[PDB]
Amino acid sequence: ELVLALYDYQEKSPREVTMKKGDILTLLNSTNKDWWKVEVNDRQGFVPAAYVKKL
Repeated sequence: ELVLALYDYQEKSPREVTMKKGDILTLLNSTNKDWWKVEVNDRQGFVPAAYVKKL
């Protein structure tokens, strides 16, 4: 599934990844209500669930 980045988000821990507003990310794991695992091109990691929108 794809999600839209609603905001920029800079990674703040080893398990996180960076995204820019408008990026289309592949959703890898949405089992946590607060942190979703996503693929942003060649990278995978967690971003805040609130900051993305399922398409």
